[PDB]
Amino acid sequence: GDFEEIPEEYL
Amino acid sequence: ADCGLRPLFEKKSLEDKTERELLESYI
Amino acid sequence: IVEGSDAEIGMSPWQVMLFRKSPQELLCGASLISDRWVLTAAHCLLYPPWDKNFTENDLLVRIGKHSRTRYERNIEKISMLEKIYIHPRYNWRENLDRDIALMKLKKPVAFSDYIHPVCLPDRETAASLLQAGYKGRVTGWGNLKETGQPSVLQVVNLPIVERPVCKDSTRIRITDNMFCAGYKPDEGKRGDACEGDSGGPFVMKSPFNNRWYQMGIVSWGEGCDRDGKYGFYTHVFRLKKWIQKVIDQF
Ligand SMILES: CC[C@@H]1CO[C@@](C)(CCO)CN1C(=O)c1cc(OC)c2oc(N[C@H](C)c3cccc(Cl)c3)nc2c1
Ligand SMILES: *[C@@H]1O[C@H](CO)[C@@H](O)[C@H](O)[C@H]1NC(C)=O
Repeated sequence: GDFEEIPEEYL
Repeated sequence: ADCGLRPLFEKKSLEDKTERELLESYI
Repeated sequence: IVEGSDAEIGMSPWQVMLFRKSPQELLCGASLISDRWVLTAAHCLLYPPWDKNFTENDLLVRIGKHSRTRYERNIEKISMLEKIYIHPRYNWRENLDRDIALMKLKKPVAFSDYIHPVCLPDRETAASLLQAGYKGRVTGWGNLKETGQPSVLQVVNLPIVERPVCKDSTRIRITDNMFCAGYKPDEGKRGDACEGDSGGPFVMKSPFNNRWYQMGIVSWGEGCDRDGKYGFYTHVFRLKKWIQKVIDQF
């Protein structure tokens, strides 16, 4: 992932 | 009522670096 | 954006990123029009020729962002979609006429220095500002050239182009629901949107009331930044009846 991980709550 | 007046620009009477290019095009 | 420059912090606080959950990628741009409503291009969500058919749960909206890839903790806000509304006469088959969609967020977003809605024009604003030669501004995290990706939000200012000139640049049928923008070959400046910028805003600053208005949605171009071609934008004012209807109903 080029993208940084998002907090789990948003997924 | 407050749409798009930018907190870091219009709200503080600061201009971004190129908004004057837009203004100068409006005759 | 091609031949643009890095956005200043807080310069475009209505810019939204549509972010695909799986796999984690940039889907498109969009814009914040209130605390619960986000505007984008229909083809960002639905486009059968590329097998694009996104449901609510496939996507997140990321607002207040600057960096393309970093999780901007306690700056950006990430929101879930309640419902997607595509214009019922969106014409993907021919010309991307009515390339517009709305998204209602599950919860209202908190405004901040970095997060603030753009205005939608009324008839008089459109009449005043949507004139050949008048420049607007196009923002996004799309590619830096046709064939790479920016670290931070990119800006470019671009002049609206005369209707006959738009028409004569393309084989596609251009409708009254579209305008085009970009420099001509002789001009000595250039710039365009490019892959990943679709659905983002074309904005103008009213000299009458000093507010920013979203006059266009980034829709399409034949490549990016090619000499003799222009960008085609959805004309927001012309589809405002529809916008108002969706928001009034829902
Ligand atoms: C060149 C003609 C063909 C057949 O006709 C049409 C109208 C699509 C028909 O569905 C457009 N088209 C395409 O190849 C095409 C399609 C798109 O979405 C389906 C596109 O989305 C974008 N977005 C990029 C960011 C962009 C680049 C430069 C300026 C602008 Cl304003 C936007 N470019 C596209 C080009
Ligand atoms: C897109 O998906 C929805 C349900 O997910 C479906 O009802 C609709 O007909 C689909 N359109 C396509 C695949 O073109």
